[PDB]
Amino acid sequence: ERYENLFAQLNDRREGAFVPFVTLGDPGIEQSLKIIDTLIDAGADALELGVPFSDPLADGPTIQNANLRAFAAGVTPAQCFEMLALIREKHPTIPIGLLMYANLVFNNGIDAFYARCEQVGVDSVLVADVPVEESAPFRQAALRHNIAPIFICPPNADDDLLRQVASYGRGYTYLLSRSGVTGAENHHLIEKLKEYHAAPALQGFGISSPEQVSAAVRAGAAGAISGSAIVKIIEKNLASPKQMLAELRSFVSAMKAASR
Amino acid sequence: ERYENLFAQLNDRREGAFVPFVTLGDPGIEQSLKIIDTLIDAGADALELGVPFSDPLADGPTIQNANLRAFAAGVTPAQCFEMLALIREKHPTIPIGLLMYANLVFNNGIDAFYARCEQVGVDSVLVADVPVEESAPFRQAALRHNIAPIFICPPNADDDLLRQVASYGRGYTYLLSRSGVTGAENHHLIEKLKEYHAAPALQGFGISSPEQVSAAVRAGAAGAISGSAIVKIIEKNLASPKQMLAELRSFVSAMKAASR
Amino acid sequence: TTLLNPYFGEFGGMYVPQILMPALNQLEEAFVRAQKDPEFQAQFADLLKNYAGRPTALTKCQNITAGTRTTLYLKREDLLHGGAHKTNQVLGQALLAKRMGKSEIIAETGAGQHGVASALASALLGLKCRIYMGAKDVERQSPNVFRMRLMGAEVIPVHSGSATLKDACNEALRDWSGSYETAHYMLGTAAGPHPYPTIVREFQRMIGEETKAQILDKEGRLPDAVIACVGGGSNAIGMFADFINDTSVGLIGVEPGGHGIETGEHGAPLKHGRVGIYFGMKAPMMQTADGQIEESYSISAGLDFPSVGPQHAYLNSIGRADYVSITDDEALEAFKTLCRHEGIIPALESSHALAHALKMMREQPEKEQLLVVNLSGRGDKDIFTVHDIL
Amino acid sequence: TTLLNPYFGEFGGMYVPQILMPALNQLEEAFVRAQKDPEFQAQFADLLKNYAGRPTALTKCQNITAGTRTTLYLKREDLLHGGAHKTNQVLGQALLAKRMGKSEIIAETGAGQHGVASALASALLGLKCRIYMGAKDVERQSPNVFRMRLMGAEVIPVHSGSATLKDACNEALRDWSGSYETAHYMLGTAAGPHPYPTIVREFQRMIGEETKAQILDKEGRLPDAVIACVGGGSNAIGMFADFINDTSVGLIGVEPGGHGIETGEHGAPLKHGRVGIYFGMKAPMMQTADGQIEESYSISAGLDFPSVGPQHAYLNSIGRADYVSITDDEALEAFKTLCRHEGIIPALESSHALAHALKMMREQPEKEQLLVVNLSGRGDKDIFTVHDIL
Ligand SMILES: O=P(O)(O)OCCCc1c[nH]c2ccc(F)cc12
Ligand SMILES: O=P(O)(O)OCCCc1c[nH]c2ccc(F)cc12
Ligand SMILES: *Cc1c(COP(=O)(O)O)cnc(C)c1O
Ligand SMILES: *Cc1c(COP(=O)(O)O)cnc(C)c1O
Ligand code: NA
Ligand code: NA
Repeated sequence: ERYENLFAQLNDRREGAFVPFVTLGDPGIEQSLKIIDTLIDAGADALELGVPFSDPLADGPTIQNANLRAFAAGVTPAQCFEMLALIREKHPTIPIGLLMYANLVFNNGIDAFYARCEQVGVDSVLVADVPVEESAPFRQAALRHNIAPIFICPPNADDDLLRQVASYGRGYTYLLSRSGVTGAENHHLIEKLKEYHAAPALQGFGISSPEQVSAAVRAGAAGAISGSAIVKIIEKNLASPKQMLAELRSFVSAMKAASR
Repeated sequence: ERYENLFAQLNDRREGAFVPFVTLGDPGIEQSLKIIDTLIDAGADALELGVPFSDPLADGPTIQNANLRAFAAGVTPAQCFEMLALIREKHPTIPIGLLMYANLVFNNGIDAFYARCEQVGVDSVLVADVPVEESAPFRQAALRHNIAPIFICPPNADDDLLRQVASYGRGYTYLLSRSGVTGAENHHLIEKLKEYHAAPALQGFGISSPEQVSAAVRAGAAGAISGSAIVKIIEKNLASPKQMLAELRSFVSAMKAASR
Repeated sequence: TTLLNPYFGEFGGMYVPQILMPALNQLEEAFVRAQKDPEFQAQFADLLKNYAGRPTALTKCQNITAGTRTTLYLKREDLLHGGAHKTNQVLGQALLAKRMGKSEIIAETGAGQHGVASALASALLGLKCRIYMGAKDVERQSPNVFRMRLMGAEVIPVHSGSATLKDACNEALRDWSGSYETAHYMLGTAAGPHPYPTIVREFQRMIGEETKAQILDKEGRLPDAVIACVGGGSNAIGMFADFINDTSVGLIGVEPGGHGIETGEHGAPLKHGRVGIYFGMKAPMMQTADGQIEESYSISAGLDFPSVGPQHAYLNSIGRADYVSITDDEALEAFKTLCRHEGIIPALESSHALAHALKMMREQPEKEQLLVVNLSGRGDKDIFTVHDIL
Repeated sequence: TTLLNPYFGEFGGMYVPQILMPALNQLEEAFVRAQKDPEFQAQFADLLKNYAGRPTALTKCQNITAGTRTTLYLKREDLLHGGAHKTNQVLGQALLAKRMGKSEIIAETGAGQHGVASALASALLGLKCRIYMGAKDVERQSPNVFRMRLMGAEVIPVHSGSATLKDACNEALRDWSGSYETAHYMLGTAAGPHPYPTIVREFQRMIGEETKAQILDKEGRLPDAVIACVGGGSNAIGMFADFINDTSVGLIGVEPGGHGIETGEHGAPLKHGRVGIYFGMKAPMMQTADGQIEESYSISAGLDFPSVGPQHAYLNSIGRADYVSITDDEALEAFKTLCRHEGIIPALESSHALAHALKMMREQPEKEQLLVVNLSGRGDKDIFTVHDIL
């Protein structure tokens, strides 16, 4: 719904979507909420939010540290859902996607996690360590609660995977620009995904420069996701909240500008 | 010769022989020579002298320490033979027996060791780690140089050994009062030895009290050898040479007195 | 789809980022063909025999059981090259790696034994070895680290998270997700995503096959029970495998109880943890009420895996195998007792298994029972540890 | 008189205080009958097989000899329970002790390995173990001491003399001269008074018998040469024994050259010492010009015996066997090379033997030769030593 709407609008304005990713609670609750409000104000079209997990095995150093900072702040999944509600209360239309690790979703029951996402206003959920082969229980629970189950299309994707990602996914398709893990300092698919009517593709991993966003949209992607590049600005300005928000505004506006 | 004479005399005076044992060079050359002169003056009938060896495996702690003190003094086998000559020059009739370990005798040639003993005036040689079974080369060399080869008669001695010790030995027969090693704080044979015409028996090991000497002679032995008991007096008076000689005189005279 | 079932009942699976599935599928396929390849088996058996020292002996304890009706045998994996059972499987995974054309090896290690085994197999077979180890463990396992380096392996400390084994497991997967093309991930236990649980078991299965033939030869009958400690589950499943269909044979797994189950400071996720999804599998594990993964605690560093192999969780659920725990103190006492009465220094890990056999014997001395304990390793490595405690 | 010849040519004998001869004669007699006793052999072989881990493997090195025409095999005594070849003989001497009705065991040890082996055999067979160790060694061998204690053995420091192995050998003989009635002296090498040189060889002889059958099986022919380090001579003679009559097989013994022969700081009495009489035997040894016995020096603590077995001095004199030396640095390099290319950590003692094989290969790379090195032990114990040096 929110993704459909966002994508319809962006298409009319002939522009791509810029989606920043940050870890909920980094460096703290109050500052995280401020960081998020600044990202939206600065031009973000949607948000990709991570819930601090103890063993983020699909994450590079930058984001591994973000989780640590979050834990150091006493941040828990329960507190995240509290933040999630406050964010939705402030911004009714921005799509909100969660980047999760399987255990946090499985913990208190799969269906119960999605029910909570729904009541909080979350739009999509990407479970990093759940491949399409093991997704049945997860996507069904997501569908039952009107949450879009997001799937990753890796570069080494064969046709069969392509078809599955296209029919199982919703909201958007996460397109991996490379193998490896998340890290800022690190087309055939796009066409096939379109052919199979996959949800709009959002490219992620390594997107840190404005020209990368332009190129992604030019390649056929509906937008780009950028995480480590954003999180790095947070860690580098820990001692000064003010400069952190200022630099965040600047980077985000420059990145969104490039989406047009 | 010297043993024959000593034993003939002692027999006429109806008394047993008291033989002290000390390590040559303990605690030093000058003091050792003084100690020896005091032992003779005090009543010793003969001397049993040890040459400092690195691995005295038939010796208990007391004498092990005597060897260490000797080495600490820079005492060598060559220096011992020098002392041996000076001692003989001063006391022409006292029998002198050496307590040796095999390597020191074998070192520069077996025959050469006995030739040196002969020219220095030594009377007998007891090689602690050479049993009668391995003594051929040693006793023959001893005989060729008029040195008496001394053999040990242990308590667990069977008849065959008895016969060998009787025919191979000369000067005196070393009679072991017990098994184990040398240490101050630790008859059928005598008769059999006499039966086989063995050289006069001298009992050794543990003899530290005057009554032990009386009992040895009473048992049929021609005398007793005492080492650790004498050496202990040396180590206990290291800091005072004067008291060392005084105490040595007293102990020795008391021990010889008991031989009558 | 896969060629083999990735699940043992409800436990198991392949919960890894999508990017790694093809690596997993390639591995399962290579394994299935190797398993049917006579040339591969001959090669594996050759190395096990002439390089590792198989078959290991089955020692009857004659002093320890005096006064009871218990006959105790010890399967001597402590006599295996490397001093532990880990050697069997790394040699097989290394041959698998070559079969796939892989030239590099990635490995995770806690106490360091898997690291050492991975390093020695790599050096022998000409593979480049990369080893991940939690910074805290690197610090406490200085000897094993030098051993790994001495064998030409690269040891990379992991300062993220708790900086222990689980964090090293994370880094290895991270590394692999980007290098699977030239490198093979040599997982250290019978856990993780399919087909590792299956592969590691099949490459450790000779322990149980040898034991069976050896006991049949010496006692003319199958044991009443075979006992093994369970850190991640490889030595245990290696021992169990060949006896699973012999229903008369009891299968007993012993998890570390640390300072005591009730203290919360243990490493017994199978019986005192909760099912979760981590390290590419659905299995019971040490985790908070929130779902955050926690460390396993034990006097023996080699039983530090915060979860357990899926086939064990499964065997337990259907009642084919029983799992118990043994505290530090009980393992210590068993360690001392074996040194003193049999002249064998056991690994503190294996001592957990021994301690339970001792308990079965002592609690019912007149019960006639034929027991086999899997002595997974030797304890030279534990000498100082047991020293200080004592 | 004795039943067996106490001499190998001019070397050997029984140069002990008269009080010990009956003990020696009793031992020779017990040995001669045990040797003919089928029940004794069955028992010995049983323990070697089911408790110690025999037969040990014969590993072909496939990386180390690349580029040359040398085929190198390693006899894996490092895989023997205890981590060294010493275990074979102490198990036999322990059975001998029981056969004589003896209930106590006396042992001397330098590096501590013989102490540990004596302790483990005693614990297993229910004998009380008394171990003499030079105070200096006790201090430098803390781990082995705890191991001995852990196994119930009494460890008595020897502060006399140099406070090293030779002094411990003295104390053991002193003790024995007074307790031979209830105790048996478990000498640690193929040296000392007859019949120890003969007994220890016969109880280590399976090393060479296994090798021969194993090489014949794998190569269809006898080796060109078998190589072994020589501290006192047991692992070496154990390897040589069965090949002595196969004149086509070279027998090579390697003594430690320490910092270099010319430096005087070595442990090669056989080729650079002088015949003397000590430790109950006539053999070459480290002694001053005065005849005082000196210590042997080497980077490897286990090659500290200041003399050598008489059968070796004899084999050398008649030219049946050749003896060479290897310096600390050469042993070190061989140690590193084996870890890195074969994944085997060798004892620094055995590395002397390996280093010579490496030299034979490297000096004449096109020479076709089939070599066997006796890997007498594993080097886990040497890890820190090689660490610091490096
Ligand atoms: O800009 P970068 O490279 O930090 O990408 C971050 C993309 C969002 C992101 C954060 N954590 C992840 C874990 C798995 C995954 F598939 C995607 C992500
Ligand atoms: O008093 P005691 O116990 O010290 O005995 C000394 C006897 C002389 C003596 C000194 N060292 C020896 C080594 C062997 C041996 F047969 C005798 C002796
Ligand atoms: C590695 C190890 C274990 C634990 O691993 P499992 O996978 O549980 O077998 C147990 N014992 C020893 C000696 C080990 O080295
Ligand atoms: C004891 C030992 C040696 C030395 O003894 P020998 O009697 O010379 O065999 C050599 N290698 C190892 C590993 C040892 O433990
Ligand atoms: Na576990
Ligand atoms: Na030597």
